[PDB]
Amino acid sequence: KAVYNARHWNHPD
Amino acid sequence: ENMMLFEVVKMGKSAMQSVVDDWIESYKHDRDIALLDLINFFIQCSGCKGVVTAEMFRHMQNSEIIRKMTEEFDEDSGDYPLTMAGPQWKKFKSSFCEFIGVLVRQCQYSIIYDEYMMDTVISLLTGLSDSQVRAFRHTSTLAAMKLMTALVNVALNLSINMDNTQRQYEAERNKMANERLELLLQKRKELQENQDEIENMMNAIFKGVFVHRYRDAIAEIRAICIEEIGIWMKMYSDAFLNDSYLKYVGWTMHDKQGEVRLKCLTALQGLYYNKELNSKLELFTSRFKDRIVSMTLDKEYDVAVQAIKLLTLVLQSSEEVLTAEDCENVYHLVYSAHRPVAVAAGEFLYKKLFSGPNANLVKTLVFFFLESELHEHAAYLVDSMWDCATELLKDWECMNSLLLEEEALTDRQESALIEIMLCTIRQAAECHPPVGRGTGKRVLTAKEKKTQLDDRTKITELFAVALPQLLAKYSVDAEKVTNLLQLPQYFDLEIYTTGRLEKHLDALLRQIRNIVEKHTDTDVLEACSKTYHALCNEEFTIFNRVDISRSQLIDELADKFNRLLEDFLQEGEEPDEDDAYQVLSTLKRITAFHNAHDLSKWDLFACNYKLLKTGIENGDMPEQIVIHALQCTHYVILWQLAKITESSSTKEDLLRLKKQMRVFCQICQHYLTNVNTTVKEQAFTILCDILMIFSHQIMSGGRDMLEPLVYTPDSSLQSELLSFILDHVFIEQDDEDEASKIEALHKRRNLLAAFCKLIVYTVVEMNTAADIFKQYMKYYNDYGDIIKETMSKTRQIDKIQCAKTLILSLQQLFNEMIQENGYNFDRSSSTFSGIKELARRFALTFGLDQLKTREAIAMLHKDGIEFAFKEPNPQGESHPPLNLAFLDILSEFSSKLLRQDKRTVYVYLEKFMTFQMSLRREDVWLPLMSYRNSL
Amino acid sequence: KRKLIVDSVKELDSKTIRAQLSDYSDIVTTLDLAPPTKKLMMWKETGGVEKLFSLPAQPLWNNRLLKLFTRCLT
Repeated sequence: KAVYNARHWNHPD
Repeated sequence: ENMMLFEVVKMGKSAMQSVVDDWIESYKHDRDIALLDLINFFIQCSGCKGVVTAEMFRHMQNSEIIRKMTEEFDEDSGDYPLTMAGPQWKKFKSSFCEFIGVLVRQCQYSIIYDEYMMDTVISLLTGLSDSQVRAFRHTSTLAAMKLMTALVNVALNLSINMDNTQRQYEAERNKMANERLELLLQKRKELQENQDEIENMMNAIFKGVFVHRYRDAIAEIRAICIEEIGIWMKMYSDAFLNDSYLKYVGWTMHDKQGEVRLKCLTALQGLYYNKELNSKLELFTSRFKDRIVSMTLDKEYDVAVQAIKLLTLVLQSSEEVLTAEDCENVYHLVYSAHRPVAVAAGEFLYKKLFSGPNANLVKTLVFFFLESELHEHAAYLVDSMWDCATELLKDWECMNSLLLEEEALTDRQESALIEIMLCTIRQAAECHPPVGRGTGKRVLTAKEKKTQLDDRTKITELFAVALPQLLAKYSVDAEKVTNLLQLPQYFDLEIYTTGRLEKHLDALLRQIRNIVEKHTDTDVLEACSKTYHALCNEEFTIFNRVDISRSQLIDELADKFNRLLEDFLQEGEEPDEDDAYQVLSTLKRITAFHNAHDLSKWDLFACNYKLLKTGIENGDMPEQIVIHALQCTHYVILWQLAKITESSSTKEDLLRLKKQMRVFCQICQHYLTNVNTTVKEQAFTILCDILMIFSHQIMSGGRDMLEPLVYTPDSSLQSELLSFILDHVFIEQDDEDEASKIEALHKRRNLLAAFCKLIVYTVVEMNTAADIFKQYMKYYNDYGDIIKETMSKTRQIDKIQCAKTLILSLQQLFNEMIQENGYNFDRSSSTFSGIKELARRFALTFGLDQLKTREAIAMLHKDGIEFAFKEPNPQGESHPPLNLAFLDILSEFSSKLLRQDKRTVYVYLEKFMTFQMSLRREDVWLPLMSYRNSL
Repeated sequence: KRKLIVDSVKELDSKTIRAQLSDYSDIVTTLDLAPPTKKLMMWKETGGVEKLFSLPAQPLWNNRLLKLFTRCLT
């Protein structure tokens, strides 16, 4: 499947 | 120092062939001395500060020499020359390899066969390659693999010389000089002897080193081995491009380290770029095609780039190996976030499907976009192809002709083509990729800037002429106009006059007026308003025509608004829903424009205030009308504030503005408690904006005239804003769907940011931030970045009150715990554990690098102590104080106190601690004892 | 002891290589899509901490107004 990481703010740790 | 050859090859700055020739000269005289110096060269190349002596060379075995060099390595660290960073060591690696290769190739017609040099070197390198010392193994493996590729070059030279000798032998036989034929056969025999010796040496290195070191525990060594086997298959295909040498790459492209999968793919590329069409290669590819296609999604993006490029080379080779499913898997990657992958997939797609004239190419791109159920817009598809199909993408004349002129085109396809064309125009005018694809920011090349200007003028011309036609044709479709109206925002406006194009400007304004008075979709009106803003630039000669059309449209809209409200708000007439829809469409058209335009000359505050106060007093007012009236009054107030700057504004004007804002704030406060969610949200956002604009900072930058306009929120208003945050921003979790949840989360994140802006700019009491800080770990993946920026700015502002608010947050969590569980709660639970973990993360936000921290942390303890001993036990001194457990949290901060401050905190703790407590060391009293031990 | 690096295990055995051939599921992943819709792209642009804390909660399409808000930062 494909996914968009909508939370580009929880990216860090 | 015996570091001669090593030092030369390191920093010699000398052509390796000269040094190799000097060594061969040293050899010709005293072979043993030269070989010993070569050994020591390899040993020193591994960072070994040891030295092999002549006596060793004479009387020692490889194992013993390796053990003694290991013992005498005399290392300062784990580093060795091949793991050192910097250029002065990458050059060392290059020189090392070059030297090995040049040595071999220069000895290839004589010395290589003396049965002395090569056996010695190969034995040493094999030994060092089977050592547990990583420096030795790494170095010796690199050396042996470079040596092997040199041997391969030698064997290829030998094969060529043998073919030529056989040609001469055949020729001389055809002549029949029998003597010369016998001599040619003797030379054939000697050459076969040489071939056999070279094969022996190659087999030796392959069996003793490669088959072991390609599977070395160290991934770097596996990578060395795979790179070099790829080189061998590339340079002597006739000998090394068979399964017996390809199975290794087949197995290793499943390695768990991307460093190695990358080398596998690059070796296979090097075999496919030859375009010599090998059949062994075709069957290997048939066997590992699934694996490669899967590697298009490798966890390392580099590897996926290279896998895509290898599939492109496979297409070039033969378009029969890949199945439809494979190619579609590769196509789907043009919508990937990482650009390198996206452009690799774009090249794949262009070569597979895209190979005037550029007409059906556009139709195929639109069909592809629509077949791709992965992106609703086209920015990223466009950006993926920008490199390989720039011509097709900038052929806007073909696109416009397809849209206008006349199976034909569908409505879906027309919308998709409008979208693709808008994306291409945007990435041509703007010379950067869409967000997430942009590799930082850079200065455009001269060529890039000239192309920017050329494309900008082409666009300006063509679409200054065509956009009225497109608008007219698709005036009734909302998506199409919303997109098309974004085109003028990239024009060079001067061309409207220097190009004698004012007629089309008028046509465009008329089409816009028709779209506005005909539509209600908010996006359509947004595009209309922002485009009108774009065209009304005061530094262009077309300003007055557009200003006239704008003033006429505003005249019409305001007239209709006043006339509609003259009947909508009549105390008698009970408005229907359709009268409300009419009023709402007019209000929407007015608000969209009042945002981006100064309509202060129409004094729309009256109508909007009347609407809002009717909503308040009656409690029945459609949501959309309410929110748009709120927005429009916001814009009126902001625009009046904009016109106050010049001292040419009257005193009564400033008083008018102040009173308007003061009553608008009360109105928004009233709506903040409304039953409708979106109404509360709109009121909250407009309130936060008003409070920031009118904070004391309104007069910061020499804006002293603005002292009377400052507005500070009530305590009631502060608590109401915080309560809205708590009720709307901090909600339950789980452990529509994707779209609804992400929409909601972005809305709520903007709310939280709106309130934290007031906090970090001291528009509200810092203490409120406690209620927010306490929610940092529980809502980390959603709001943690915003909360952390708040903590950082509050610290930089007033670290002391920041620490006080932090301890207030922990105190709120503690009181909440005791409320839900009880004063006899378990300290081993998950709740108390989480609170002390939050306290640990809070403690790590300190540090004595800034001296003030001391006092800060000290306060955090003082207050802390004062809270733990605040409420006593109903039984009395013989039972723990109620909030005593809090001390076990405070200990998480003792790791930040200084030796001097620990004693002062202890004295302040003695102010609250008694002897009877100091002695108590049973279970329930353990938090106090722990907090004491920490100090 | 010595700061010298000495590997105890030098090779991966044959069985682990057969295992690597049998299962690469852990070195592949899902397609990390780029913003699928226009709205989500705008939000990626304007949805960070810096932008959020440097922009008004109610967007202002005219710099003449946005400056009224940005004035009050530091």
